[PDB]
Amino acid sequence: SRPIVISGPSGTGKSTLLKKLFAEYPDSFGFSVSSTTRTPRAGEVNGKDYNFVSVDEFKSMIKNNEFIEWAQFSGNYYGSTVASVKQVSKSGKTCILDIDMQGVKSVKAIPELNARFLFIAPPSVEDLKKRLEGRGTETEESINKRLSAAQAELAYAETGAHDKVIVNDDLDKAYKELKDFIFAEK
Ligand SMILES: Nc1nc2c(ncn2[C@@H]2O[C@H](COP(=O)(O)O)[C@@H](O)[C@H]2O)c(=O)[nH]1
Repeated sequence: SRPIVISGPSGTGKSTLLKKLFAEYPDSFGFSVSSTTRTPRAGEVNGKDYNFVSVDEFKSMIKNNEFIEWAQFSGNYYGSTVASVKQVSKSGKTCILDIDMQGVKSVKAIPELNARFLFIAPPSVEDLKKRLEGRGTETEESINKRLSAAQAELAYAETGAHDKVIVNDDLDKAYKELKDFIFAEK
């Protein structure tokens, strides 16, 4: 069917929502596997979480027009390829794209994808901050940066860019809303 673009700040539980969806409907949805130049992280699997590629290969991909969209984040490259999206869609599954607000804006200007847009918001920026500080892995400076980005995305969502906004203040309720949205059909 029409692909679904899901976006939202990291720390909102969005990865969990997708995990539940792929378990319950593994034959209905396919995940767009992004290409990235960043270093893999524990548990990540090449070809599943991401297509981890070199900088040379990423530059090559750009030059050969292999992307639907691409961006940099923290000095590394990320992008959605034409290939991954067609192998899934071709496959007969509904393609889900997990990309940031730059990606959303890019796909919006591709009328032919006819994508649907869903944004997963945090219950508040103050709660997002707590979660981020609660993990112990980032600096003061990186959290300020992520909070500014989250604020930007919340502001963009108020222009009505997304088909639906879901506030994830409970995993199972957001999961509900997610299903109601997706299976609305179009
Ligand atoms: N535009 C774009 N953003 C992406 C893509 N893949 C991942 N991102 C994003 O880049 C950020 C960093 O992802 P991480 O490195 O944490 O996996 C997140 O905002 C995430 O949504 C993609 O293919 N395109």
